[PDB]
Amino acid sequence: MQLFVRAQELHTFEVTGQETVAQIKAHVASLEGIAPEDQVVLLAGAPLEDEATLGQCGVEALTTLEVAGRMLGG
Repeated sequence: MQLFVRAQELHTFEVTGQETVAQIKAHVASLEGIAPEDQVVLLAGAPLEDEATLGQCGVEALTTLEVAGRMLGG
């Protein structure tokens, strides 16, 4: 299950399907050296919930999710 995640740099990710949005954040956060707390994932613009999986979001492969800075934490 290979899909694209558009950060400041475009990256590609092979995901488990039961991959959470928090895991998507963690993957791209490790690449960019940033915090998964300092970002949110948008399915074609739609704000995906951290604890929800890609299956629960209803997103498949060959899709482009985008990372925006709308978060920090507390």
